[PDB]
Parts: sequence; C-alpha cells; structure tokens
Amino acid sequence: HKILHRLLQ
Amino acid sequence: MPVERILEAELAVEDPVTNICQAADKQLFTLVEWAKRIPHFSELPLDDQVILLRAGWNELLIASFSHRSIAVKDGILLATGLHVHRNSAHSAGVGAIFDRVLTELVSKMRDMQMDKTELGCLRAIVLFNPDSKGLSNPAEVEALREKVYASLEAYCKHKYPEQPGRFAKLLLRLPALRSIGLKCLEHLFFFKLIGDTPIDTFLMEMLEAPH
Ligand SMILES: Cc1c(C(=O)O)ccc2c1N[C@H](c1cc(C(F)(F)F)cc(C(F)(F)F)c1)[C@H]1[C@@H]3CC[C@@H](C3)[C@@H]21
Repeated sequence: HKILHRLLQ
Repeated sequence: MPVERILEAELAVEDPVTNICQAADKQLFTLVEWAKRIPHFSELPLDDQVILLRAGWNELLIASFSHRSIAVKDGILLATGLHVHRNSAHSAGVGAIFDRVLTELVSKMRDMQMDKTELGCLRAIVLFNPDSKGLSNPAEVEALREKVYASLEAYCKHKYPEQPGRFAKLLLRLPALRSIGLKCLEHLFFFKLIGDTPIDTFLMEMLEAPH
C-alpha cells in the first residue's frame, strides 16, 4: 500500500 | 453529488497479456487521480480511501477499458494505444475471459450507447462500495453511493425520457462487472505464480495481501 498511500497525498 | 462533476472526472483522466498488464499498471496511477475528482472521496479518512481503491480498482479499470472499446470490432483498446483483437487473446491463452468482456460489457455498452456520464456514475457507485471490509464508517459510504445512484436515475430520466428501463439496465451490468473482475484477478495471481509475465510495481502492490 506504499505506492497507493503516497499517491493519495 | 452533481453528475457534471462526475463527467468532468471522466474527461480529465482520458504476448498481449504482457501489454495488458503494462497498461493496467499505467492506469492504476491515473485511477487515483480520477478518484480524487469524485465529489467527497478526498474528504474520507485516508485509511478508507485506501480500502475503497484496493477493493474496487479492478472493476473500475475494467469498466473504463470496456467503454473505451465500444467502437472496436471484436477487440479492446488498451490505454497504451494498442488494439487487441479477440484472435490475439485466444492465441495467448486468455480467450474465454476476453470473450466475456466483449459479450457481457463492451457489446452491451455499445448496444445501449452508454454515455460517459452514465459510465462515470457506475464507476462512482463501484468506488463507493459500502461492503468494503474495514471501513471506519460504512454508513457514510452507503450515503455517498445513494447520492450517486439518485443523481444517475434523474440524469437518465431527463436525458433519455423515452427509455424508462435504462437506469435499471445500467445497474444490472454490475453483477457481470463483479464476476469479470474476480476472474481477472484469478488470472493475474496465476501469472504471478508462473513467473513468465512481467508485472510492474503498482499492479504488483495491488496483488499484495492487505494490512
Ligand atoms: C486492458 C486493461 C486496461 C487498459 O488498457 O486500460 C486497464 C486495466 C485492465 C485492463 N485489462 C486487464 C485484463 C483484461 C482481460 C480481458 F480483457 F481479457 F478480460 C484479461 C486479463 C488477464 F490477462 F488477466 F486475463 C487482464 C484487467 C485486469 C484486472 C484489472 C486490470 C487488470 C484490468
């Protein structure tokens, strides 16, 4: 979920 | 929950198996940007935004490429610009699921001329899935879904008044979308197991177990 969290900023 | 904002979200973001997986990884980045443009999504708690996207990403992306393919005969148009014919999919070992997409989604979208507002509303309904496990407040996601399908019904009644069954027709493509989404996931996990198909970082992360 690392990429997904970073993109949801 | 104005349908105009949902249409704006759609317009803003506009071995064959290897090409398909590459396009899917590409579109996962754009999917996040789409969700941020759906009214009230970005105001949900971050953990809930993650839950909804991890629960719906595959159905959301299948609906998108299916609608993109309405003018393609017997094939699909990848987000990379590559047309893939059903003959190519069959020759690569994924003919059955490809034919399901053509017969249950693309052809039916074509036959009723589903428009981009209706597509966006169906995708927003999928996004606001109140059955997603772990949501901090499922009732608020339920409320957002209800706002979407209320706006969709009013839109269909205003724009297509001579088609009183059209709203139900749109909603009754969601079981096929759910089933095709699950079957596509089965294939991707199998490709991952066999190891003969490149899978990029974001697609791979979506295939990870949840936290
Ligand atoms: C083409 C495309 C795009 C695009 O280009 O915009 C974006 C997302 C996806 C797809 N297509 C993928 C798929 C379709 C099929 C079918 F068309 F044959 F049904 C078979 C398989 C498989 F190879 F797995 F069998 C995979 C799906 C996958 C589920 C969510 C992503 C990945 C989703």
